[PDB]
Amino acid sequence: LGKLQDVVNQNAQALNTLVKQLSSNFGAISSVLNDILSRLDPPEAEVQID
Amino acid sequence: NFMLTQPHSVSESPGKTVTISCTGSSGSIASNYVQWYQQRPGSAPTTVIYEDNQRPSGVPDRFSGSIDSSSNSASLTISGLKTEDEADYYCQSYDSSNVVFGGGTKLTVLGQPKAAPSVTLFPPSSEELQANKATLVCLISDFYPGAVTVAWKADSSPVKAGVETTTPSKQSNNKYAASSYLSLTPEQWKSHRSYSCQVTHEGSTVEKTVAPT
Amino acid sequence: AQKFNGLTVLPPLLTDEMIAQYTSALLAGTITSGWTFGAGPALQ
Amino acid sequence: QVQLQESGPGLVKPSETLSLTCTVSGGSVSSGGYFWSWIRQPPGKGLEWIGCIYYSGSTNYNPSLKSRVTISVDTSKDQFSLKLSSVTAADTAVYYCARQLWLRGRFDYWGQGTLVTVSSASTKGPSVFPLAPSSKSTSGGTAALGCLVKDYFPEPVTVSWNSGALTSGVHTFPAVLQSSGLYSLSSVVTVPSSSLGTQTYICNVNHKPSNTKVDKKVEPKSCD
Amino acid sequence: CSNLLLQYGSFCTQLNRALTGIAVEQDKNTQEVFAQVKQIYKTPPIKDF
Amino acid sequence: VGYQPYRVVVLSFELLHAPATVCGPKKSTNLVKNKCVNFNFNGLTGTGVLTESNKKFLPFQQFGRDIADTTDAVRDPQTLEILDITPCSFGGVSVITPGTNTSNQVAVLYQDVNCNVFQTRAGCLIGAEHVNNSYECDIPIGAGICASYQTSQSIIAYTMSL
Amino acid sequence: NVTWFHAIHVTKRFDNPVLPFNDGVYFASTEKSNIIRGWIFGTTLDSKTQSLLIVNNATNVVIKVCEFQFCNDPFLGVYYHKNNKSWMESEFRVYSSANNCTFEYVSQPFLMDLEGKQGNFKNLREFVFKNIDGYFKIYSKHTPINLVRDLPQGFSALEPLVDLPIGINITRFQTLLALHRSYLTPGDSSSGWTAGAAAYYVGYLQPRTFLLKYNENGTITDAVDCALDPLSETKCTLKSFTVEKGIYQTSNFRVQPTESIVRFPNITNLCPFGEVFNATRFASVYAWNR
Ligand SMILES: *[C@@H]1O[C@H](CO)[C@@H](O)[C@H](O)[C@H]1NC(C)=O
Ligand SMILES: *[C@@H]1O[C@H](CO)[C@@H](O)[C@H](O)[C@H]1NC(C)=O
Ligand SMILES: *[C@@H]1O[C@H](CO)[C@@H](O)[C@H](O)[C@H]1NC(C)=O
Ligand SMILES: *[C@@H]1O[C@H](CO)[C@@H](O)[C@H](O)[C@H]1NC(C)=O
Ligand SMILES: *[C@@H]1O[C@H](CO)[C@@H](O)[C@H](O)[C@H]1NC(C)=O
Ligand SMILES: *[C@@H]1O[C@H](CO)[C@@H](O)[C@H](O)[C@H]1NC(C)=O
Ligand SMILES: *[C@@H]1O[C@H](CO)[C@@H](O)[C@H](O)[C@H]1NC(C)=O
Ligand SMILES: *[C@@H]1O[C@H](CO)[C@@H](O)[C@H](O)[C@H]1NC(C)=O
Ligand SMILES: *[C@@H]1O[C@H](CO)[C@@H](O)[C@H](O)[C@H]1NC(C)=O
Repeated sequence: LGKLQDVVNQNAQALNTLVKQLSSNFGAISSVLNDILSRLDPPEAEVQID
Repeated sequence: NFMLTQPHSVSESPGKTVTISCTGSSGSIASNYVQWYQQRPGSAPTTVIYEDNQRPSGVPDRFSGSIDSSSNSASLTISGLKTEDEADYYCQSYDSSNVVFGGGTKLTVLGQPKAAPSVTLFPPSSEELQANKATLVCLISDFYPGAVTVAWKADSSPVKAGVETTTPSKQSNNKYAASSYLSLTPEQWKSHRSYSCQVTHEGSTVEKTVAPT
Repeated sequence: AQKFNGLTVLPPLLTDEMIAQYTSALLAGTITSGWTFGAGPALQ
Repeated sequence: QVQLQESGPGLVKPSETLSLTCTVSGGSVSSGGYFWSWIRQPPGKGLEWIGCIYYSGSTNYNPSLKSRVTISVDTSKDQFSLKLSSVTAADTAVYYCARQLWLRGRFDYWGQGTLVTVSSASTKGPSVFPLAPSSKSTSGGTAALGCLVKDYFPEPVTVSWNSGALTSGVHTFPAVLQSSGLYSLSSVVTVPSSSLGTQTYICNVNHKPSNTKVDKKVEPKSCD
Repeated sequence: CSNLLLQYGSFCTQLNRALTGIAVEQDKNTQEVFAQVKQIYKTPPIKDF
Repeated sequence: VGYQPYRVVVLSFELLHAPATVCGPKKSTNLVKNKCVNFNFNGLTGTGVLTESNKKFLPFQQFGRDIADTTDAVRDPQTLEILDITPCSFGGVSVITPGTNTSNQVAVLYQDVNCNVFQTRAGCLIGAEHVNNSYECDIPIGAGICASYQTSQSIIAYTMSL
Repeated sequence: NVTWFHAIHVTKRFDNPVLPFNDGVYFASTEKSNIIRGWIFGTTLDSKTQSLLIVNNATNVVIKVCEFQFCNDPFLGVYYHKNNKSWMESEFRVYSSANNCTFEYVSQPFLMDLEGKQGNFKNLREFVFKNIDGYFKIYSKHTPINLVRDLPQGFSALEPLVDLPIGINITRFQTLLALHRSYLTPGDSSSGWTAGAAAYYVGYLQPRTFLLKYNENGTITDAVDCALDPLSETKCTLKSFTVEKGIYQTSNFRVQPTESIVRFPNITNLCPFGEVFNATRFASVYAWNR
C-alpha cells in the first residue's frame, strides 16, 4: 500500500529530522545548551544561547 | 661553420675530480650560453647545468661548470664520480639562429675476468633444406674479453662468402655472448665432406665440426 | 534564462507530443464509442 | 606538470616522406610564449639539431638540413608535426621531441625517443628453422639447443622458450644486417644432456609488424 | 561556506526532499488526467460522421 | 667575423629602497575558448566557457547583462572580441536501480550535462543501452524516455509505450 | 589494491621496508605458528623522538615508547637447543640502547608457540593503528580460517583492546619478524636462516563515510560505502539496505575549472628603446650614450 505508507513514513522522517536538529550547533560552539553554561558564564554565553 | 670540439673518451675511477672540455672553433665560447646534457643509454637526455654556472633543481652540486673564454673552451667539472654517472655528455651552443651540439663524452670508469669460450655448432635443418636454403650457425658465449674472431672452414678451405657474425653482447652472468652465421646453398652443404667453425680467443682456439648426416 | 545560478529546470516526464497523443486517443474514443470505452471495452 | 609524447610510424622507406607527430598533454601550445624543437640522435653518435618552431609561423633550420624539413603547428589538436623529404640510409636516428624553455637555452623537458630505421625492402615474415642438438653440440655434462630466425623485416622479434617458462640459460642475440637487406639472429638455451630425449623444447618466435607467430619444436638430430 | 553549511544540513535535507516531492507530485498530475485509458484508439480514415 | 663593428649595449638594474614599478610582472596569457576556464575580466572571478557571440557592443562598454541580471558577456580587451559566459556545472546525478533480488548493476544518469553511453533528451545516461522498440516502462526518467531491466539481461532504455 | 609482503623461506625472502605511517593503517596477518612478534614506530629512529615499541614476548606483551637506538633492521632470533626439544628466544636484538622515557605498559600475559612450520595457516589476525590528536588506538580480533591466499569475503568487525594516551608525533612504521636457527642452518645471520611461512598485509586508511549495520545483538554486520559504487551510494543515501526500482538523487556533478587566465592590460606599451639600438648612428666608448 502506497497511500497508507507515505503518510506514516513522512511523519516519522519529520520527527527524526526534528530530533536531528538538536544535534547541530547552528553556528555556535556546541549543540547542547547545558555545555556552554557549564564552561562559560551566562553574561558571555548570551549570544550563543540566543 | 661553428662546431664544438669535445673529447670522445674520458675515463676515470670514482672519487676523483675530472674535467670535461668543450672547445669552439670559430665563435668565442662566451658569446652564447652553453648547456651540458647527461644522457643515459636508451633514455632521453636530461639537462644538468644551465647558464654555464647554475645547477638546475635536482642535480647534485658536483655538476660545476667553468668558462675559459681565452682558449674558447667550455669546461664542466665533475667531482666525486659514482656508478650512475656513466652517461653521455654533450655541450650545446646557439651560434646565430642555429643550435650546435657537442661531439660527446662518455664518462667511463676505472668487470669479470677472462672466461672460457664455450662453442656450439648447429647443422642446417631438414625443414630449411626443403625450403632450398641452408645455414650454419656458430655460437660463442661465456667468454671475456669481448673480442672473438671467427673463421668458417669448408673441410680445409676458409669460407668468407655468406658469413655473418655478431658483436659480443653482455650476458646476465656478467659474461659475453656472440655468434656467426654462414648462409649456404643446399648443394654446397653436401659438396664438402665436413664444415667447421674455429673460434680464436686470447690465443686459444676452440674448434667444433659438423657433417651432413 | 534562469539556470545560471543552479536553478535547474527538470523536464517533464510526458512531453507535449504524447499529451497530444493522449488527447487524440480520447477524442477518437468519444466519437466512435461514446462512453463504452471509458467503462470497459470499446463498442463501435 | 606537462609532458611530450611522440607518435607516427617507426619506419620510412628511402626517398620517401617522413611523418612524425609530437603531442602535448598537460599544457597549451600557444600559451607561455615557449618554443618547440626537434632533435635527433643516431645510435652511437651525438645529438643533432634539426629545427625549432614557434606557435606562429617562425621557423629556423639546420643549414645541413635546409630545404628538407617541414614542421607545422596545429593549435586545435595541441600538437605539432615534422615532415622530412628525401630520407636516405644515413637518417637512422632516435628522434626526440624536446620542449625549449629559452631559445638559446636548454631543453628542460625531453620526450621519449622513438626509433626510426630505414631500409630498402618489403616487410616480410621470418623463417624459423629448428636447431637440432647432437653429440657435437655438447661440451661436457651440458648441451645446447636453439632456433634460427632468418630473413625478416623489420626489428624487433621476440623469442620465448616454452611460453616463457624457460628463462635460465636463454640467450637472445642482437640481429645483424645480412648481405641482402634482411636481418638474422638466433636464441639458444643451455640444457643438461640428460633431458634431451625426455623433455620437449618449443621456441616461440613473434614478429609483430608482419603479424606472424611461429612455434617450432626442437628435437635431437636424426641421422638419415 | 560549505563548512558552515553542516550546521544547517538538516534544513537542506527537508528542502531537497520537498522539491523532489513537488517534482514527483507534478509528474503524477499529468498521469491522473490524460492517462485515463490504456489503449490508443486510432481515428478511422472515414470522416463521414 | 672578428673585426666588424658590433653594437654592444648594457642593461643594468638598480636595487635600492624605492618602489619597483618600471617592471611589469603581469603577462597577457593565451586566449582559450569553448572550455571551462576561470577568468578575471576586471570585475569578477567567473568560471565558464567562452563561446563566440553574434552580438556586438557599443564602443564604450565592457560588461554584459541579461534579463536575469547575470554577467554573461564580457568584451575581450586584447582584440575587442565579444565573448559569452555560461556555467558548466548543471544539475546533479541520478542512479537507476532495477531493485532488490532482481539485479545488481546500476545505471548512472546525468541531469543537464552534455556528454553503453546514450545521449538522451534528459541529459546523459551511461550504463544502459538504447533499443529502438517500445514497451511499457516502469522506472520514469523524463522527456518521454524510461529505463527497465529486460533481456543475458541488462538495463535498457526506450521510449515509453502509451 | 592493498600491498602484500612475503615471509616464507622456500628463496630466502626477508623484506622489511620502512613504510610511512599515514592517517591510520590496516595490518592483517594469516598467522599460523606465531612467526611475527610485534611492531616498531617512530619518525627518524635516531634517538631523537618518542618512538613506540609494541612487542609480544613469550611471557608478556611489552609496550614502551622511548628513544631507543634503532638499528637498520631489528629482528628476533630463535635458537634450537640440542638437549631440549623446544624453541626458545635468545637473540634479543631490537635496539642498541635507550636513554629516557615515561610510558610503559605490560597488561595480561600472552602465550604463543615458538615452533615454526611450513604447513597451511589456521588463524587470521587483523590490526588497526590510528593516531587522532596524538591518541593511540588498537583494534584487533582473532578469526580462524583455513586458507593460504585470497582472503574470504566474510564479515568480521574489530574491537578495541587497549587505548594508549601518549600524545606524540608519528609518521613511519615498521613490523618485526622472527627467524629460527635450527641445526640445518650454520647459525649466522648472513646468508643462512629460516623464517617458516607467514604473510602480512599492510593497508592505508582513507577518510570515507561508511554505513554500518547494527543487529539486535549489537555487533557490526555490514559496512556499505558511499564513494565506491553508485549502488552503495544509493544504499547509504537512503539509509537502507534494500533499494526498490526508481530514481534516487545521490550527489551533484561539479565541473571544476582546470585553467585560470587573467589579462588586465592589452600591451605594456613599452617606451621606445629600440631607437637607442637602431639609432641612425651610435656613439663611441669614450663617450657612450646613457
Ligand atoms: C554535446 O557536445 C558535443 C561535442 O562537444 C556536440 O557535438 C553536441 O552538439 C553537444 N550537444 C548539444 C545538445 O549541444
Ligand atoms: C531501430 O529501427 C530503425 C528502423 O529503421 C533503425 O533506423 C534504427 O537504427 C534501429 N535502432 C537500433 C538501435 O538498432
Ligand atoms: C593496483 O594498485 C595500483 C596502485 O595502488 C593501482 O593503480 C591499480 O589500479 C591497482 N590494480 C587494479 C586492478 O585496480
Ligand atoms: C621478553 O621481552 C621483554 C622486553 O620486551 C622482557 O622484559 C622480558 O623479560 C622478556 N622475557 C623473557 C622470558 O626473557
Ligand atoms: C629525554 O632526554 C632528552 C635529552 O636528549 C630530552 O630532550 C627529553 O626532553 C627527555 N625526555 C623527557 C620525557 O624528559
Ligand atoms: C610533529 O610532526 C610534524 C610533521 O610531521 C611537525 O610539523 C610538528 O612540528 C611536529 N610536532 C612535534 C611536537 O614534534
Ligand atoms: C545476540 O543476542 C540475541 C538475544 O539474546 C541472540 O538471539 C543472538 O543469537 C545473539 N547473537 C550472537 C551472535 O550471539
Ligand atoms: C592592445 O594592443 C594590441 C597590440 O598593440 C592591439 O592589437 C589591441 O587592439 C590593443 N587593445 C586595446 C587598445 O584595447
Ligand atoms: C631595427 O630595425 C630593423 C629594420 O627596421 C628591424 O628589423 C629590427 O627589429 C629593429 N631592431 C633591432 C634591435 O635590430
